[PDB]
Amino acid sequence: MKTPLTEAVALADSQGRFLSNTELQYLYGRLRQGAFALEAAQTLTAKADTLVNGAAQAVYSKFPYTTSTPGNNFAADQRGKDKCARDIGYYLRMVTYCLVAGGTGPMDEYLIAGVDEINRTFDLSPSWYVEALKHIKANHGLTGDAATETNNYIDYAINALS
Amino acid sequence: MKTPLTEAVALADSQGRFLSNTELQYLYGRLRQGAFALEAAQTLTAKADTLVNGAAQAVYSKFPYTTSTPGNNFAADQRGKDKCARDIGYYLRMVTYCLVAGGTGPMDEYLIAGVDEINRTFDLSPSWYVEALKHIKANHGLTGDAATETNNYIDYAINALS
Amino acid sequence: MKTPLTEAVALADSQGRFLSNTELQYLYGRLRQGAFALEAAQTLTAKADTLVNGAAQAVYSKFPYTTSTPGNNFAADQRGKDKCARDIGYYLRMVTYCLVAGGTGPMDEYLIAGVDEINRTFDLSPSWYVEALKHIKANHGLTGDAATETNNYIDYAINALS
Amino acid sequence: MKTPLTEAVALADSQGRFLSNTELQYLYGRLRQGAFALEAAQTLTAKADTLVNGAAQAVYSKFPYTTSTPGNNFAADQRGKDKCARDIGYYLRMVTYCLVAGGTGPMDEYLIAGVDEINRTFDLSPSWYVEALKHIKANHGLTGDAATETNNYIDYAINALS
Amino acid sequence: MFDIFTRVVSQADARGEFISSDKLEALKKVVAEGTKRSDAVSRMTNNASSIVTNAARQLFADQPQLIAPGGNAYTNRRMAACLRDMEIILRYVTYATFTGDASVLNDRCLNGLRETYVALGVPGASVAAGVRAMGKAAVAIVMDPAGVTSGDCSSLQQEIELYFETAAKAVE
Amino acid sequence: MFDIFTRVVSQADARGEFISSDKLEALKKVVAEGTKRSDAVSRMTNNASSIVTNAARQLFADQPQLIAPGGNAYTNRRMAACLRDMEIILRYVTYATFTGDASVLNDRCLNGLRETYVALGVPGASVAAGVRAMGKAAVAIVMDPAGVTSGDCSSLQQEIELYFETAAKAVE
Amino acid sequence: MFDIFTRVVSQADARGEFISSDKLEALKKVVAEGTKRSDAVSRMTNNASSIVTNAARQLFADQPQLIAPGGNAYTNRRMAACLRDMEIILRYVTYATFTGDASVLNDRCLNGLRETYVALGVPGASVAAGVRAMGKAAVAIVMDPAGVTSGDCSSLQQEIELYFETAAKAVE
Amino acid sequence: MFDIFTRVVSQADARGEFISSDKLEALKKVVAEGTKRSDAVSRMTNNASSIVTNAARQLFADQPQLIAPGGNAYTNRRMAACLRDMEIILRYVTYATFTGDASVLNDRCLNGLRETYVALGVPGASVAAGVRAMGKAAVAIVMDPAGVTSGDCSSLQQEIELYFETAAKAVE
Amino acid sequence: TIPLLQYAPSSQNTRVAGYTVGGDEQPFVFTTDNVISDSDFDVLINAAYRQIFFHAFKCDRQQLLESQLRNGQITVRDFIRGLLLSETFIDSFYNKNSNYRFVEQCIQRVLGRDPFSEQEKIAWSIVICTKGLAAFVDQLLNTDEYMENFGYDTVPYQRRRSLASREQGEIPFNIKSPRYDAYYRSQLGFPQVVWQNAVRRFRTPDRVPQAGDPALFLNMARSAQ
Ligand SMILES: CCC1=C(C)/C(=C/C2=NC(=C\c3[nH]c(/C=C4\NC(=O)[C@H](C)[C@H]4CC)c(C)c3CCC(=O)O)/C(CCC(=O)O)=C2C)NC1=O
Ligand SMILES: CCC1=C(C)/C(=C/C2=NC(=C\c3[nH]c(/C=C4\NC(=O)[C@H](C)[C@H]4CC)c(C)c3CCC(=O)O)/C(CCC(=O)O)=C2C)NC1=O
Ligand SMILES: CCC1=C(C)/C(=C/C2=NC(=C\c3[nH]c(/C=C4\NC(=O)[C@H](C)[C@H]4CC)c(C)c3CCC(=O)O)/C(CCC(=O)O)=C2C)NC1=O
Ligand SMILES: CCC1=C(C)/C(=C/C2=NC(=C\c3[nH]c(/C=C4\NC(=O)[C@H](C)[C@H]4CC)c(C)c3CCC(=O)O)/C(CCC(=O)O)=C2C)NC1=O
Ligand SMILES: CCC1=C(C)/C(=C/C2=NC(=C\c3[nH]c(/C=C4\NC(=O)[C@H](C)[C@H]4CC)c(C)c3CCC(=O)O)/C(CCC(=O)O)=C2C)NC1=O
Ligand SMILES: CCC1=C(C)/C(=C/C2=NC(=C\c3[nH]c(/C=C4\NC(=O)[C@H](C)[C@H]4CC)c(C)c3CCC(=O)O)/C(CCC(=O)O)=C2C)NC1=O
Ligand SMILES: CCC1=C(C)/C(=C/C2=NC(=C\c3[nH]c(/C=C4\NC(=O)[C@H](C)[C@H]4CC)c(C)c3CCC(=O)O)/C(CCC(=O)O)=C2C)NC1=O
Ligand SMILES: CCC1=C(C)/C(=C/C2=NC(=C\c3[nH]c(/C=C4\NC(=O)[C@H](C)[C@H]4CC)c(C)c3CCC(=O)O)/C(CCC(=O)O)=C2C)NC1=O
Ligand SMILES: CCC1=C(C)/C(=C/C2=NC(=C\c3[nH]c(/C=C4\NC(=O)[C@H](C)[C@H]4CC)c(C)c3CCC(=O)O)/C(CCC(=O)O)=C2C)NC1=O
Ligand SMILES: CCC1=C(C)/C(=C/C2=NC(=C\c3[nH]c(/C=C4\NC(=O)[C@H](C)[C@H]4CC)c(C)c3CCC(=O)O)/C(CCC(=O)O)=C2C)NC1=O
Ligand SMILES: CCC1=C(C)/C(=C/C2=NC(=C\c3[nH]c(/C=C4\NC(=O)[C@H](C)[C@H]4CC)c(C)c3CCC(=O)O)/C(CCC(=O)O)=C2C)NC1=O
Repeated sequence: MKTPLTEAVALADSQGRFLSNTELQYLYGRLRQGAFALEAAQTLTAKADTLVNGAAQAVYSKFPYTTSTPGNNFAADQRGKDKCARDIGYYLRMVTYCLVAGGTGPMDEYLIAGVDEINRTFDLSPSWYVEALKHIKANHGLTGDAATETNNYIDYAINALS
Repeated sequence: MKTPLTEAVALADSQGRFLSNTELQYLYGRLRQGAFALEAAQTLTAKADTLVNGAAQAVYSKFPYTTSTPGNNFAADQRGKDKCARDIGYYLRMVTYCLVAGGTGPMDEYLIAGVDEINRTFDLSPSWYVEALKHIKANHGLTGDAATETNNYIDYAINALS
Repeated sequence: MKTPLTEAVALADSQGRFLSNTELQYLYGRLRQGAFALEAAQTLTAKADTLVNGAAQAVYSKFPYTTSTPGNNFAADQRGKDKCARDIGYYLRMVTYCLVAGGTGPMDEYLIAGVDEINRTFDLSPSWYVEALKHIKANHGLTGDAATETNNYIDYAINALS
Repeated sequence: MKTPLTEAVALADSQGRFLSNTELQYLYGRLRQGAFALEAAQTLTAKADTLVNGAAQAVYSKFPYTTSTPGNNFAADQRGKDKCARDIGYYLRMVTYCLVAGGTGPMDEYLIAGVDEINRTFDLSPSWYVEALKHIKANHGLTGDAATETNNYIDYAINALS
Repeated sequence: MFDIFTRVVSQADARGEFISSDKLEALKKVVAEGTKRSDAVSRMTNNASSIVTNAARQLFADQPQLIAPGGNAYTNRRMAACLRDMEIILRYVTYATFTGDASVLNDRCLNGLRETYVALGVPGASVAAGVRAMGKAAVAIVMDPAGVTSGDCSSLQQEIELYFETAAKAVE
Repeated sequence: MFDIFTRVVSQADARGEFISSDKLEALKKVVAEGTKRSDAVSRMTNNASSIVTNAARQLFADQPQLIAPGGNAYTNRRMAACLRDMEIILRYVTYATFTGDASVLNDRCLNGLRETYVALGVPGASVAAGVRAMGKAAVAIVMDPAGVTSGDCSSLQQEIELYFETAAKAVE
Repeated sequence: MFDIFTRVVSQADARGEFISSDKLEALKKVVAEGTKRSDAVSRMTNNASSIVTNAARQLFADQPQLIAPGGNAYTNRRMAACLRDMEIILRYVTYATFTGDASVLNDRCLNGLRETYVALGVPGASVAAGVRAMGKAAVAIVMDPAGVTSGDCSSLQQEIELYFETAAKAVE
Repeated sequence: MFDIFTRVVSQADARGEFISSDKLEALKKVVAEGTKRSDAVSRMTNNASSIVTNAARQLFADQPQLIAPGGNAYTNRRMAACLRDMEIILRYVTYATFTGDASVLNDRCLNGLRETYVALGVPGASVAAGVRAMGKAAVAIVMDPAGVTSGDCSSLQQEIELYFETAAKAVE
Repeated sequence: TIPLLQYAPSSQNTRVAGYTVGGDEQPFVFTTDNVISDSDFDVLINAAYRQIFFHAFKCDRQQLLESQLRNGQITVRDFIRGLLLSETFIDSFYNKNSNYRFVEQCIQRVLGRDPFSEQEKIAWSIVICTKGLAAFVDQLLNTDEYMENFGYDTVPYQRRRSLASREQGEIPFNIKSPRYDAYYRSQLGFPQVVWQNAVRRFRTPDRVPQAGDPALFLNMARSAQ
């Protein structure tokens, strides 16, 4: 739960102090952010389906042993590729939620806290989702300020995975 | 030590993470603040001497028993009024520092933390500094956005005193 | 630092009481262990060089994209395969140390505590060392009780990696 | 509750790990112990009644002021000697339980934790039970391995009492 | 602890698809009215002390028992603690209209407060009257415009009346 | 926290005389079968991870809600915590068959677990199905012989089925 | 823990009069260049992981002892801890250029670090070489103008070289 | 905290190759003599209380100041604390001969003990005489053979004399 | 300012003396001064994590406190303070629970005992909202009960949970108090029914074959020649 407003409330709350001018600035600085952020969330919602299909294409082209070698984790048959579409769709949707909230807290809460044990026990190499997020950040084609926000955004995703 | 930048650093340190997207907005929102704030600090520096003299005039006119009754706390003689000029000059200077820093932390650190025991042991009624800050916030005559922020800033001063 | 003797000392220290009758048995039970364990450590020292070479053969035959795809982590050129010989030799040597000490503490201290971040940041898929330890536990050919102790042994290695 | 198995479980629970080679070593070392221990418990059960009667004889012969001086604690009349038969029978039975469990935990739980206040408030000099356990450890006549356990065993009893 | 942005996020996640366009018109107009919202909060905040003393002064004029001996707020630290509680309820309702959601209010302060006031012996209806009068002064302090740009501050007057009402009804 | 040796001890102490001969035949054959018992435990904990993932993979194939959004094990840390719970239940049932008594199992992990899963909102019947499938794989891993002398472990197959059953019925 | 705004504040307070006009031109141009400053920080922390692995991979190519047995970073947790330390030094130098002052860097991480590395037995010159190479890559991530509006950034490259240099010289 | 098995492990790791054959003959004969070692420890802790009172009774016969008024061990809790310290030193030397290494002894109890006894005002030479007499009685519980198999314990009587000597010289 | 309410203590296994002896039900005690090897730091750090966060994952672990404690400048009491004021504890425990349940959980995890009464959690719930979580944790650590039972250099534990010659002593408090309650799982809305009973397939009901049925001899005719 990291949005700038809840962190201002937590600071005032932890401190026990009443709301102040310092907290107030965040709200109209969340204007510099949000005035492009909601636009970028809508255009990502439009771009979404071709983004997951291209990311699945890039992951399969980078690592052919996934589509070749038979296994539960590997996408040899149909149902593995269905799991891949589910996983990359989850990643893109958490990027959209992270973009709308303004902070990494939805993404940090819904993805990052358990990804190390899941990648350890279920044999999911994180470099696959590295490929997927790099293909998304190359393919999304955001313009101006919104695009810059995503890079800081999607790089945080790769840094949590790597 | 409350400025928005040090609170962003404190949040990232307590959470042990690199500055995220939310922190970045913080400083360009400190642009919404600072682009008038430094102007208002300069014009307060110009207004300063007539502000303290008028505030001393208002405090003496509101409470004539200070200038009448002989005592150490009361400004009966010259040296008491010199202490009053010192105290209101300290208040105005902390307002200017609080305006330049962007948060209440200089004012909260240099004034607020000990004011209750000083007003208790030294017999300084805080309604005197209420009069002084109300006269300052009426007399400073700031224009547009700078004035409202200062008014909010001076209300925090009165709320700490009351 | 998990050997049965140091854990007996740690239990007696935490309770603040000198070794009881139960503590004494511990070491003559370390006889049921050690009377084969030192033999098995010697025969592993003899088997060692062909074990690492066969494990490198099995890892390269299981995953051909390592020897094919150019990368820093992958063993495309000579120096990558030299790093592989180093890594599997380290694994086999920690198995030998774990066998001589009697508990997992040398292996748990020298390998297990940092393997998750190293596999995360350096892109070393742990299923490679799964292949390596499975090939070692198939190829070592230990006799009787010594073989079973190692198996519980090498399964703990795979369970720490998976 | 000190048996070697429950201490192995307690160690594995406090560390949060699963069992190792050590657990197997611990219990097959409980074979070095138990293969004589259950025999010695049976032969103590056979020896028991003459052991308590001889221990009462030795305590009365060592300290004649117990059988002479009238008091509640002293065994002047019949009911005091009945209390003595009860107390030494309790001591011998805790020795048998301590022998069957494998560790001092039954004896340490059922006797040792309150013996200092009972000997303080009820005026029971512990040198009486020193005499009783020394007479038992001289009279039990267990050959070989059983004797070592008793000395290790019965000496722990005297060390808790002294 | 929920912003209305992450209210839309969590509801769309429990749904499990992207945020729809109708919610995006609503969130855009939330962004266009959040200006009003945030500093409506701070306007409510500045005289917060005078609001608290005026509501307590009115309450102890209405119920003379609470300053009578034997009353609940009679001795000096109990009276100071009652002022502390009224300040806390005002501060949390201020947080709630800053978040734009009553989730912080119902989540942080109101929930066990009902049981606390019953187990202490504290009257609840007196607190309800206090928070209601405090809310009236709160909007009016935030509603009347003195030296402020004319704006649509009426939207807040609605929601802050809702927040004070939830506070008073959850105290009971 | 009770070994079966100190089960006999505590029962004979609550009786208050020495351990009888019939209990000593029973304890001697316990000593002759504890060999089977202890390392039955360790071969159960040999493939404990693969057992845990196979039981969870079967469970989320049987109940597609728990990986569907809105389900109990949907988000990533809740799914990881569910894997943690299944590992914990397997580890404690492993401790219980090492002690030879279900007292460690009912004493250490099962008792408040029923109330914990009800108060969290966690389904209990899903856990019951998971521990049952996990127990089937557990005996068969131990039961199947790879590089081990043939022996009668029927009691072990027996008692570990009892322990997994007590775990699943106490979860409910 | 000092922002450059409160550096000017604390210096003017130790002086004891108002902030002069020359410091206000300087602070205004600080405000006009802080745009560059803040997100210079975030593009430095964009590739922070790849920067850390590249600097460590170069360091262990330059000094083959540290991955040789008997070296300081040889075993697996010591190597992971060294990666942790290099990440920490990069993160704190990132904080320092976000505050605009080296006070957070010298205050939070560098000061006892010299004594810590001496008392552990850790080489200091190896860390100095690592932070120097890391700083070169750090500005160049920052100095490069691709995919972004191009404006003079000769000040940030300057100050971040100063911050990395203070880090490496204070490690020693 | 070091077993002699992990002494060989840590020394071979700081070397960085496998354990040599000569160390394996040594460790095999360690395994053949550890039988003697472990229960040598427990027969030392058999009469540990009577050893402690006999050494203290001899010490206060040799130095009549310590039970004279004004002495260090004069009042009742100081005398009880001195008995506690002598029991602790015997127990840790017992741990050290159970581990087979003096690392637990020098690591757990001896190191700050010198400074503690100097800063308290406690005499150190009196403790040295106490641990020396205690060690003589300690081996002889072990050294004399009664109703048991004869053996070459000269090596071992050996090591416990070394451990008591390190204790007394590190107290000083 | 305003002092605490005076709440009378209630009877429990802690304020009583107890004649403790070395057994396993006694928690293994982890102390900074005697762990001095690098692995035993890992066991101590894992144990403190098991108490404060209940098996913290790698996301929850704080690198700075663990690093600084392995060097040894940090005291484990200050390490526990840093854990309680760390954001993963605040997020998991202070956010989701109310003030009263938070004080219940925090007293159980710092002091190692259940609070005496509900009025004690009520009396301690003033200070956290008025003075912050930092002042609450600081005032909790400064109390003499935490110091006499654990001290500077001891990871806390559940104190005297289990009495002698008991099968069970008490719930371990890691099982008893999780981070959610009923109130906040109601907000997350978790009991969505599994609904795998009585689906009522509409296909025609199977009828057991009557005596003399042709099918009865179907299964043997399939096996026959
Ligand atoms: C909301 C955040 C979220 C994440 C990150 C997530 C990861 C996740 N991926 C899973 C499976 C999977 N994910 C993949 C995807 C891949 N594996 C590969 O080898 C491909 C390269 C890659 C395709 C890009 C596959 C194949 C599985 C199947 C595992 C199995 O069937 O046992 C599972 C097991 C659940 C199941 O059985 O359906 C989880 C929890 N789940 C989540 O809910
Ligand atoms: C930087 C923040 C700061 C504050 C707030 C501050 C208050 C402050 N005011 C003081 C005195 C004073 N302040 C006053 C001023 C007044 N009293 C009245 O009755 C008038 C109504 C009012 C004039 C507005 C007077 C008369 C004293 C003299 C006390 C004495 O001489 O004993 C003193 C005693 C120090 C001294 O002896 O000079 C302190 C510490 N000092 C600080 O450094
Ligand atoms: C004592 C315990 C211990 C472990 C576990 C360990 C792992 C370890 N393996 C490493 C590298 C490596 N390990 C491998 C080995 C492999 N990678 C593959 O793709 C192959 C499938 C596999 C061969 C089996 C390779 C290729 C590297 C090179 C990484 C690089 O050059 O950047 C490194 C980086 C150190 C260096 O740069 O030399 C560490 C720390 N080191 C240790 O000291
Ligand atoms: C802690 C390290 C350790 C291990 C692992 C260990 C195992 C172990 N299992 C044994 C026997 C055995 N183990 C089994 C186990 C089984 N047979 C089956 O067919 C079943 C499926 C399965 C049980 C589920 C059997 C049947 C025997 C026969 C001998 C005996 O009763 O001990 C023995 C007897 C002595 C020997 O084999 O040399 C050993 C050593 N001993 C040790 O010291
Ligand atoms: C299971 C472990 C256990 C121990 C150790 C134990 C000691 C114990 N011995 C007691 C009494 C006694 N024990 C003795 C025995 C002796 N006193 C002497 O002077 C003789 C030398 C010695 C005979 C060997 C006597 C005479 C009493 C009687 C006290 C009385 O009647 O007030 C009592 C008082 C209970 C009662 O009134 O019957 C306790 C609790 N009880 C236990 O349940
Ligand atoms: C974060 C939300 C939160 C709330 C709301 C809260 C309330 C709260 N109110 C309390 C007392 C009190 N509450 C009142 C209330 C009043 N006086 C009256 O007569 C009226 C009926 C009412 C004023 C509205 C009084 C008099 C006390 C003091 C009773 C006492 O302390 O003995 C106490 C006992 C501690 C103390 O202050 O001595 C708590 C914990 N605590 C919290 O943490
Ligand atoms: C923290 C420093 C700060 C302040 C003070 C601030 C106030 C502020 N109030 C605004 C608007 C406004 N403010 C009001 C307020 C009201 N109108 C009424 O008639 C009511 C009586 C009253 C509320 C009770 C209104 C109606 C608007 C219209 C524009 C909007 O919705 O924001 C805006 C919109 C942008 C602009 O005016 O340039 C600003 C800047 N912004 C800041 O950055
Ligand atoms: C020593 C014994 C012991 C047990 C058993 C135990 C259970 C336990 N399970 C929990 C959560 C959980 N338990 C599950 C369970 C499952 N997921 C499903 O969908 C299935 C119905 C079921 C798998 C069988 C889930 C999803 C959570 C996470 C809920 C949450 O944390 O929000 C929590 C809350 C803390 C957390 O992990 O976040 C505890 C304390 N704790 C203990 O100390
Ligand atoms: C906030 C600032 C801060 C810093 C900087 C810090 C450093 C720090 N580095 C440490 C270890 C370490 N530091 C290194 C360093 C390196 N490896 C090499 O070979 C090179 C010479 C160098 C890489 C630059 C190594 C190998 C260790 C592990 C030594 C050990 O833990 O045994 C430790 C001991 C704890 C541990 O990680 O095991 C601390 C406290 N702690 C802090 O709190
Ligand atoms: C946190 C999300 C975020 C980002 C990323 C951001 C970046 C950002 N960089 C800007 C400007 C700029 N950024 C640069 C940066 C550079 N030019 C060079 O040639 C150098 C190599 C390089 C520095 C090393 C320059 C030169 C400008 C010119 C305008 C200005 O001074 O701000 C501006 C001014 C407003 C605009 O471009 O619309 C934005 C928005 N703003 C945001 O809100
Ligand atoms: C924990 C319970 C336990 C004990 C007590 C124990 C002792 C023990 N000491 C033994 C041997 C022995 N013990 C000694 C000891 C000595 N001889 C001397 O003359 C010296 C003075 C003295 C050493 C200071 C010797 C010489 C042997 C010969 C056999 C061997 O080397 O083990 C053996 C060999 C097997 C047997 O005797 O049946 C046993 C059992 N075993 C156990 O399971």
